[PDB]
Amino acid sequence: NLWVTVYYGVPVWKDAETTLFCASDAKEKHNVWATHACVPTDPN
Amino acid sequence: ALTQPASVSASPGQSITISCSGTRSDVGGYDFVSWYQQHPGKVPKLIIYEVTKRPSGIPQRFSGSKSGNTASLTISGLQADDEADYYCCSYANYDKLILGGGTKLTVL
Amino acid sequence: NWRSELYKYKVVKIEPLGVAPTRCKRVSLGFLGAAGSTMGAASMTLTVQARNLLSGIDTHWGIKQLQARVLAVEHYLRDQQLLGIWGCSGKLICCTNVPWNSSWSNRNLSEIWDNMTWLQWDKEISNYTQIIYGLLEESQNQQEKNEQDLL
Amino acid sequence: NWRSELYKYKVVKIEPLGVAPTRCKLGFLGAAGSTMGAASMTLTVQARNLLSHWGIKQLQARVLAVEHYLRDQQLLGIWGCSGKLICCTNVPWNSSWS
Amino acid sequence: QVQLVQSGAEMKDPGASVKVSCRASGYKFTDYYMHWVRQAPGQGLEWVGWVNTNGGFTKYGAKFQGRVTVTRDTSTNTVFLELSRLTFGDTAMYFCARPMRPVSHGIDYSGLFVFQFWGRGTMVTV
Ligand SMILES: *[C@@H]1O[C@H](CO)[C@@H](O)[C@H](O)[C@H]1NC(C)=O
Ligand SMILES: *[C@@H]1O[C@H](CO)[C@@H](O)[C@H](O)[C@H]1NC(C)=O
Ligand SMILES: *[C@@H]1O[C@H](CO)[C@@H](O)[C@H](O)[C@H]1NC(C)=O
Ligand SMILES: *[C@@H]1O[C@H](CO)[C@@H](O)[C@H](O)[C@H]1NC(C)=O
Ligand SMILES: *[C@@H]1O[C@H](CO)[C@@H](O)[C@H](O)[C@H]1NC(C)=O
Repeated sequence: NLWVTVYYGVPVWKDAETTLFCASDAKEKHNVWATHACVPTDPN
Repeated sequence: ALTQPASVSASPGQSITISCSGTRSDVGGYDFVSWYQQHPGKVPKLIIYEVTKRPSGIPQRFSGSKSGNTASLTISGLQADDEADYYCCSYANYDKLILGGGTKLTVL
Repeated sequence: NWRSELYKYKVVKIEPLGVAPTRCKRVSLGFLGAAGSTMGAASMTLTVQARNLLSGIDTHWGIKQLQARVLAVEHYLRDQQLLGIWGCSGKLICCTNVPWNSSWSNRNLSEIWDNMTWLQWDKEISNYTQIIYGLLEESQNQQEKNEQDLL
Repeated sequence: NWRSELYKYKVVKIEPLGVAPTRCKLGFLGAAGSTMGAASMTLTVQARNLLSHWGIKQLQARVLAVEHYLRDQQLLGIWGCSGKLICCTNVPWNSSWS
Repeated sequence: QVQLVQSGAEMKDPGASVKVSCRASGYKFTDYYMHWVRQAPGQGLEWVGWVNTNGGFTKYGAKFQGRVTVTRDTSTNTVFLELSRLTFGDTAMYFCARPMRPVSHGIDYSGLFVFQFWGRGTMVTV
């Protein structure tokens, strides 16, 4: 009667730790907490 | 909830469109968009479903269309029998169904 | 000092591969939307959830960017590989040949799709997901592919 | 001192792709010692194990695993066998091949 | 052949509750959801909700959450819309409707959002 259906893209999550990266607004290359090598953020 | 023109009009035999404007999550992201006709004092009937499909019993003069976040109903060849309140319907973003405010169509 | 800024935020891993009983026999707006909505309604948003899982919605920062990109690729490919070995490589809604075992969940089917959310479903099926995947892989997909190759 | 402990361990690269003649047009590596055909009913157990002192070395290992997986998937796609596990390619066997 | 028969019009003072029935025949009751919509006089048509008769599970419009309870009786093939905490803005013709197709759970909901067969409707006056 009932069969397994696989759904890719289900809005499911589990609590997890992950490596996070940085993003910045525009770019001071000498800042301690350097924002160079960060990806620009979305304009919005 | 759903934005729809309050009224449209044209002379007999002309082709008009009734617009329907929702957001990306209601109309743009789903093709489950339909149109209904309420003649004054009458039970609502289905005009269009799934943007382009028609049910049996409705003539081909009613042609639905969708682009971007905007849907429309094109009525080519207005008759006096079509003077009715036209409504837009679509799936809401989640678990909900939204309707337009109703378009009063008149034939000049 | 950082907790006072990060108090609003929780990091979660997305589990885009779900299994559920059905009647089959074989932009980033709304990315995680329907997460709090019931199943079914949350099955109509699969296209947007499946997208943006590859790209998203100073040595130290560069290595963290590299770890983040490698990890994102690793998880994307683990999920696409699971779809491949299940015979679901590009269907997004993939109906299969595994019968549903009432020992996994017996909720009259309507409760799963009309009342239950995908998060509640995942919490209830977490003890069986590995069995379901095992039957999708070891039984129906390799048997189906062998049968299709018995020309 | 380490050889005396590693004497029974060997590192091998898994090659999930292979070819065999056909008439057409055990959690991990189990049934490797079984004959073919019987070992074709335990193909997804090996596939599921793909993509499973210095962070750079760990990243190189993970990128290498990803590259090997994707090279095998590229071989399947480029042959028209993407996502099939068992795929008949219509290329005749040349007889000299064993 | 779809027959949807609704109860007669009811007059209710503000704050009262009303139960509007919709009995149906011509199709298998458990294969189709029952929808309710509200047509207020002088203005547009608002959606009220739907009920999955094969399990009795419901959805409501955001405007109607916490005020409206929809239930169903599978022995008499009758769906009941219970409207609580009625106000003057709730005066309207309430229609029940049958969707175009049976819902294929988890696979195809395209037929749930199209109202193919409509009842006559009944007035609720406040
Ligand atoms: C269903 O699950 C039970 C317990 O896991 C198992 O014994 C049984 O074999 C399963 N049924 C089928 C048809 O595979
Ligand atoms: C649906 O789920 C909610 C979760 O809070 C529960 O309270 C409700 O009773 C469930 N519905 C039915 C009809 O049991
Ligand atoms: C899964 O198994 C664990 C074993 O400790 C048990 O506590 C938990 O309740 C089980 N979960 C479900 C959903 O059956
Ligand atoms: C090993 O060989 C024996 C020979 O009788 C056979 O029965 C057995 O199944 C073989 N093992 C595997 C894993 O195929
Ligand atoms: C085997 O391949 C060679 C080319 O490498 C070809 O000349 C020969 O005819 C092939 N043999 C058969 C039996 O097809």
